[PDB]
Amino acid sequence: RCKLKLLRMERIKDHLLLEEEFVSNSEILKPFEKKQEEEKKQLEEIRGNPLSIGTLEEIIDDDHAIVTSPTMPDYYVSILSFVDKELLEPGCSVLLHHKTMSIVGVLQDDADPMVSVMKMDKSPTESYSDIGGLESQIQEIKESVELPLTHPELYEEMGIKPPKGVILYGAPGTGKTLLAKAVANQTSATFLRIVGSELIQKYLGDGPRLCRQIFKVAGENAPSIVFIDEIDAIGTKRYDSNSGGEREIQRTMLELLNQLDGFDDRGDVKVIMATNKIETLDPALIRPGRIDRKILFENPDLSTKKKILGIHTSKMNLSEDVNLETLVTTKDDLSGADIQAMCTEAGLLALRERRMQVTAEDFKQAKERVMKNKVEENLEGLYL
Amino acid sequence: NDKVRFIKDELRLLQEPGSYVGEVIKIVSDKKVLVKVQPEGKYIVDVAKDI
Amino acid sequence: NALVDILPPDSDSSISVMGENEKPDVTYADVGGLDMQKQEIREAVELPLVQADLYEQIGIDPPRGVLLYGP
Amino acid sequence: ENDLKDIEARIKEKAGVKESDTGLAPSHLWDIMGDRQRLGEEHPLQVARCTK
Ligand SMILES: Nc1ncnc2c1ncn2[C@@H]1O[C@H](COP(=O)(O)OP(=O)(O)OP(=O)(O)O)[C@@H](O)[C@H]1O
Ligand SMILES: [Mg+2]
Repeated sequence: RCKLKLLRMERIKDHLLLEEEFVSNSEILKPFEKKQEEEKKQLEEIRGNPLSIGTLEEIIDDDHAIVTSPTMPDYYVSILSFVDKELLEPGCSVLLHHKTMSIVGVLQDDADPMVSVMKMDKSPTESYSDIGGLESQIQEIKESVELPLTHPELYEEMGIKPPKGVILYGAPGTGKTLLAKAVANQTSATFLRIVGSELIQKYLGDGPRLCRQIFKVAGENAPSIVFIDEIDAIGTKRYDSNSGGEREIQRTMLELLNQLDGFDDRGDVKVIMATNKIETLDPALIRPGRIDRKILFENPDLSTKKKILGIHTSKMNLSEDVNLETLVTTKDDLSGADIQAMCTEAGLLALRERRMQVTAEDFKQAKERVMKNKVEENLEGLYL
Repeated sequence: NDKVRFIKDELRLLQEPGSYVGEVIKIVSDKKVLVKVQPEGKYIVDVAKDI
Repeated sequence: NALVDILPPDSDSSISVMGENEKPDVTYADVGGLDMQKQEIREAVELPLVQADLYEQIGIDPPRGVLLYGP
Repeated sequence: ENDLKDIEARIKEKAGVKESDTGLAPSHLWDIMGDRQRLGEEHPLQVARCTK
């Protein structure tokens, strides 16, 4: 509340920015200057009308190339060479001239149905310390992932290699999956996120080819963070056994070794791995000396769940009947996804009565339904 | 007259060289558009006044 | 490259009919048993050919496609 | 809050999306050798391969 002041100031400068841009473009982006008028005369002399697309197979070092078009016919093209002969390379999409096919130019920036999967389709709306609690070992993920980007200064004093990589593990409900997306908010480095059940395919050999791509994209952004969600899902998952099986699993692990480091010597990629099965992996990635600090997380204890529950109930309309500390008291060393689930079910009981105030009864009755899921997910009930 | 003369101008339309349905991948602010013709490939080509 | 005429449906066939220019070769007498299934194949084929409207008057959903399966 | 959401899209739309194209400042004349590659046949070649 009274976050008004922010919204006004940001909005007002945006209004002026829209104004300035519109007016700047029209009639005072002068097409009447001689540096614009004389430049386009002799540019279009070789630049089309239709500019037949090619795909660049290889160049020859005489100012030539051999293109294969997507349409069909290959062509032995020259190069107009005001696009700087040494600036293009195989895999690029090229502009050819429609009288005789010469490389007028080169398009840069592409997209594929294979980097569609990687790229983000959201920007997180829950930022840091919505994972609050269990914050006593968040210091080995904010001093090897965030910091060398934030200060290269402190790693200049020591010199040698900076920290690369973390692996997060513990029981589920320690917030790993959102933690990865929250340290990304702070650094402002290109955050790719790829699920590990999409590094398992129902076809063979094309798995390693998908995984090889992922880090080449990332090093192209000079800073990126790659989160592999569930990298224990490439060592338990398979489709059919004649294009999956042991072999498909086996190869992708080996591939990811070269990608994490190997020979390539690519740009800076910070890596975040969340896992909880850390024995289905090669003993060539879970050694220290690649993924530097390994972080253990334990179920939140009595005092920690006090930290967790103030995160979730600030969005709620608390009554004075509500006692937060007795909600904490009963449970004994249990998950923090449970606390998130009880608050969701508390607003569902509040909606069942139809009231947008959340009352104490709704939390305290929803607690028992949550506890019925631990005491009859094992039908033994009280241990036998 | 209306009936006999619609035929002659209509000859032009019938004797046209090709049509070819495309789709815009993307514009460029160089006042050309990247268009993928659907039976054929991609051409970057200049626009008319309507659009 | 313009539309200069139209063509009837009948013409421009993949192949001409075999059922009012030829006559199927196997009769229903050369089928032995599967009598339970024979009550069904005359439900599936024969009744929508002579008249679709029998179904309509009841108001029961027609059968559409015929699937034959088996080893 | 909703006015902010609306104006970001507006700024983006008016700036426009464009396709980056490479250049070279030491080429201010390129139709001293561009014109030779252009307009007649000297030729860009249908690539083939000897089979026998
Ligand atoms: N210890 C915690 N404190 C606060 N919120 C938590 C905690 N653990 C989980 N959550 C919440 O639970 C939701 C999902 O958790 P997330 O997917 O980030 O965790 P995870 O540890 O990878 O595994 P899981 O999803 O199985 O719990 C989010 O709303 C997140 O904020
Ligand atoms: Mg999880």
